[PDB]
Amino acid sequence: HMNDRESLIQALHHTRDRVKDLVCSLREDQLSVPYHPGVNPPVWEMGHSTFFYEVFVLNWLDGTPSYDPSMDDLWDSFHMDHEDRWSKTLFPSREDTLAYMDTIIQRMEDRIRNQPLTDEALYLYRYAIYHQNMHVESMTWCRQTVGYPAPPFAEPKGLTGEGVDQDARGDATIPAGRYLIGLPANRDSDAYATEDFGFDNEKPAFEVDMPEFSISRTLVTNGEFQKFVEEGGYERPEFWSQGGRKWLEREINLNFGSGEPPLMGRQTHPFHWRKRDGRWYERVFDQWLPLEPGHPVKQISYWEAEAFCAWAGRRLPSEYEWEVAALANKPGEERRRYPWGNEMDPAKLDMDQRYMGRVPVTAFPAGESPFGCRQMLGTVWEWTGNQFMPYDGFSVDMYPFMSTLQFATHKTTKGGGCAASSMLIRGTYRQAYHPDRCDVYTGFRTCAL
Ligand SMILES: N[C@@H](Cc1c[nH]c[nH+]1)C(=O)O
Ligand SMILES: [Fe+3]
Ligand code: NA
Repeated sequence: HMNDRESLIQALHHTRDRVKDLVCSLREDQLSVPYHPGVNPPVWEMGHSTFFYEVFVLNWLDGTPSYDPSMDDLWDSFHMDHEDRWSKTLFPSREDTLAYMDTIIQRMEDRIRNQPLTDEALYLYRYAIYHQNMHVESMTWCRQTVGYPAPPFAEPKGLTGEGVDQDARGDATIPAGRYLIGLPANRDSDAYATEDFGFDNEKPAFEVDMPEFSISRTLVTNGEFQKFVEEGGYERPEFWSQGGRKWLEREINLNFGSGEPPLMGRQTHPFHWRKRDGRWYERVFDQWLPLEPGHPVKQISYWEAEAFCAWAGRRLPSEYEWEVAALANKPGEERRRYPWGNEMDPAKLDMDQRYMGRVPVTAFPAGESPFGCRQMLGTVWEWTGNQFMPYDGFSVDMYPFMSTLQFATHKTTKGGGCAASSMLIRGTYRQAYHPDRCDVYTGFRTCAL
């Protein structure tokens, strides 16, 4: 699991190598990426994700000073502003920043090893490693947005071998009743650092009288979404909401990521789609691969999903509806953090930056939920209808900006993404994304009206 020095130390090394492979694989000319509201300079993410260790572990527990105190405000995500991260005068070189990382990674490992494994240190150990892995995803989707080559550790072609399409397709009517949502608060549990670990957005736990509903056991596929495109949905202003219709009227460079000159216009299909000689294609980092039909529709907005749900007479689930259909945890019963149980097998889901969402929607049957819903935890951040809002009883974490900057404006997505790492995923997990975003690995399944 994640209660072992070994597991932590292995996770720390896996993460550092992920970051290292992400930044060294780039050419010096590529380290300064094209500006985009959702991307960040990769060397900065390496430094920033390393500073978190110094702040919320090394200095937090031992008072250890910073490696270079001069950068203690330039690595901070709250203090530093997005546009000023593309400086090349304020920030050290990829070579010097790599040393900074490797030094702090060693300091981290040394403390994990040569200092007591208090529940406090464990909670902080995991929080920090996870935060770096949250940036492994950011750096990975930066490459997709700016059109850089795929990360070395990735297999973006996807599960081509297990290309399949079982009869699992269908909605699962879920039994009504009282279900348990979320994780216990850290003060109310002596396992806050172990079996009850979660971020502030997942706490405090609560119960819900849930009416029965039917949710598709399968994610919406490229082919299913194709019909909505072919039927002119993006031009039918009826299936789109007020914000959806405003999002439809945006004028954006539809050629961002493509090495082709800027082309300003309105979106008529998923941003990363393009029809070539009648065949639908999809940009996969530096290549335009054919859009396989049984693969999930990915990198689409909440409005694109909203419109599809209306055009299909279906609905988006709520995040509570989602969690009960994923873990089916009921108050007083034994609970599970994963739809398959409480032990994590990286093989039961498309995560850890590998198949990159190009998996048959009806794959990973071992990660099936109690209700038969497949590929819930992972593949693509599934849009929900609820707005990211604090659970009643919210308490900020030691990192108080984990959720407080993304309330109301953002929508709750659940599950996990091809670019997100498996050590941090949980059914209770909540990831906020702005509903206008098409740069993140988002998808959706549909409920029944
Ligand atoms: N809530 C923050 C958490 C985070 C910090 N760094 C990366 N991610 C976010 O989703 O962006
Ligand atoms: Fe961060
Ligand atoms: Na998912």
